[PDB]
Amino acid sequence: RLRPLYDKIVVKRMEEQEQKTPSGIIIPDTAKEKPQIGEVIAVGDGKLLSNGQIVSPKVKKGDKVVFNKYAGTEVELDGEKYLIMSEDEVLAVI
Amino acid sequence: RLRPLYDKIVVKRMEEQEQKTPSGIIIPDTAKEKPQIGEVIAVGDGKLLSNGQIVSPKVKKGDKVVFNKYAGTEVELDGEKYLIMSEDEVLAVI
Amino acid sequence: RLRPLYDKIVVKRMEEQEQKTPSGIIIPDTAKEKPQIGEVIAVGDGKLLSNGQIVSPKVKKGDKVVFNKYAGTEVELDGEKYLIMSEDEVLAVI
Amino acid sequence: RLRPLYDKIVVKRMEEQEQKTPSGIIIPDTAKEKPQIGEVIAVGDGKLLSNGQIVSPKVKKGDKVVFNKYAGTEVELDGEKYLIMSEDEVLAVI
Amino acid sequence: RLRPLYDKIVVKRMEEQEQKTPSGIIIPDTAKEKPQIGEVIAVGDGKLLSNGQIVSPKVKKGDKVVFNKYAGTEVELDGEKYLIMSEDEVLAVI
Amino acid sequence: ESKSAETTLETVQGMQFDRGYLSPYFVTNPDKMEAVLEDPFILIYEKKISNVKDLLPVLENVVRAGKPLLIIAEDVEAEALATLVVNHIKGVIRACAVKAPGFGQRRKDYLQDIAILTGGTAITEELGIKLESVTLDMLGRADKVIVDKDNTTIVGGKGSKEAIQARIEQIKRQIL
Amino acid sequence: IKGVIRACAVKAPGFGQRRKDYLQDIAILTGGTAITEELGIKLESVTLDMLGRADKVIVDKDNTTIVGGKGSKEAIQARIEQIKRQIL
Repeated sequence: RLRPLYDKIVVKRMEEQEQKTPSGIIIPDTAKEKPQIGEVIAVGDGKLLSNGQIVSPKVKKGDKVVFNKYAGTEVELDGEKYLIMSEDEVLAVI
Repeated sequence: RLRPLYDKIVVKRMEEQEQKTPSGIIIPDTAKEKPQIGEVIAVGDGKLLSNGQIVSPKVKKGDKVVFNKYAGTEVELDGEKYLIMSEDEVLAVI
Repeated sequence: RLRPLYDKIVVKRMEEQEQKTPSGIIIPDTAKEKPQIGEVIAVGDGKLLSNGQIVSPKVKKGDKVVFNKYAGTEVELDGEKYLIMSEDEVLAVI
Repeated sequence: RLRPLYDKIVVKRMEEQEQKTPSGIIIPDTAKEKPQIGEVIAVGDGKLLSNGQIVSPKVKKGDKVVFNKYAGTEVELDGEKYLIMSEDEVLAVI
Repeated sequence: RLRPLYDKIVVKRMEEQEQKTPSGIIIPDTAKEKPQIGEVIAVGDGKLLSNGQIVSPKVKKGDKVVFNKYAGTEVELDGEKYLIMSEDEVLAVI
Repeated sequence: ESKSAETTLETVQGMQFDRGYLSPYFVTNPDKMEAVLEDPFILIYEKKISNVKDLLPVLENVVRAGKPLLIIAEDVEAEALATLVVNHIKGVIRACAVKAPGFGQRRKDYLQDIAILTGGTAITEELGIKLESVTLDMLGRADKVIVDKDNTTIVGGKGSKEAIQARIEQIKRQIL
Repeated sequence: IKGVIRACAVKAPGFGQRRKDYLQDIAILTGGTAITEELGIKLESVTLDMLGRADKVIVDKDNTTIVGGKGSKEAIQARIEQIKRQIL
């Protein structure tokens, strides 16, 4: 949908809703915490360099990505919520 | 499991449980402190440079690493706790 | 044992214990201050450069080093205390 | 004695003791201020560059140097006081 | 007297003394403000670069320079007051 | 005044004060709520002990000695108390902790008189000795000590004989 | 509420020093441990072994009572002797 510039990557959060432990214990949403993982929808051109070269981004399309809890800015378009973030705050994939 | 990006490194902590001195004195968990050492789980591609070159990471797989006490960020996946940190926060190996 | 990475240097402090002036005046430990000098234990590969080169470290093995009072971080292993510090905060040798 | 690394400069301060004006007025040591000038004792290899080149230091041995009032750190060795500072804090010579 | 290093410039202030408007209105010294202009006394070698090159300084001897109000550091020698600064704090000349 | 109708005589011997029983786990005689230590070491120290790192070295030396240790100070607080009781519960060491007697200037007056007949040192603030710098030599030696809710008493000590009459001699002259 | 577990929570009796006095007497006849602050055991470090066992407990607006417990018999006789000796 939206087109990032340079090193911006767009992440769709998890929306796991009900939280439960592997033992079956259910945690209320008040005690829940915002998910640190998400799904990539769009990737930009890539990180620009001081010499003018642009390196291809490491992340690809459709791979689940785990990120920093504070990372990302919320953007609303067409009734859908998307989380935008740059590469430096991207932690890992899968 | 998780795939690090660039200089991100996965560290599994010590879990030394009871702490005792060489003379046999037992320290309770309240007086204990967070361990500064850990076990490397996975390593990323490496540190990127301003010229686009990526240098191979110094740390390898399976080596125990001692890091800064405040360094690292906690990540939870499939019921297992992992500590992620970049190379600049890595202090020493073995 | 401890293996530094890049520009990390292991320093063993003085432990001078009893402090006395050349005139013979003895200073109690409560009036003392932590020593600013130490003994180098191990040295890493060297300072990494922006072009990917690694310059050989200036400090060697067995030389006494004087450093900043606030510099260094304490690490405990095998029952021994070692002071780790990078080159930029290393002041002088001998 | 001490051997500086890179851009470290050893400065021996003035110790001017009594303070007097050219007109003969004597200022008590309470009203005095820390001297901003000193004598260079030893000079390091020189400033390191991003490309690995080391430039020769501008200051030499035995030249009187004026520095910033807050610049320098005190180091004590064999009963003698020495003021260490880097080149960027050095103001002028003679 | 001074021998500035690299990008240091010695400036002699205005000391315009009595301040008056073109209309003849006289302003007392309490309402006065420190002069922002000065006279260049000595100039160093020039701004050092990251590649080791030293560029010739823009200011010359005897050039009347206007500078920032907060810029400058005081140095006292042989009963004469001299103001020093670097090139980046120099605003304009004539 | 007695709490009953009978008149009784109670006699105690030794240097005893009105502190003791910091934690309920410092018990060696469950039949009487009395903590009795055989050949115990005592620690005279004039400030609070809360830091674990400064607390560790003294037991590191005392575990090597193997003799019981008993603490006299303003307070053994939180973590320092926590490691002391847990170590005692495990049975590796035999330890107890009591408050030092007195208030205000009575701290210096009483602790010095406690240390003189035990053969040790007061380790006062003026001596400028940290907790980690202590060892067996400056810790005094005693034969028996009894600790309960209110009463803590010592039977004897390693204090030199000529020192205690001198303290006795110093006091009667101090009466005037 | 979800029905996975059955649980309840009550306040500890007493005020000031009475908490230490009462919880120890509550723990002694239940066969468990008081898990006091002095023991230096964190909440995450607890397990089933130090948790006491009871037969029945009834909880209402004001009254909470326990029928029995796993406490050792010789311990309470020591406590009653201690209290009787503590009467003076």
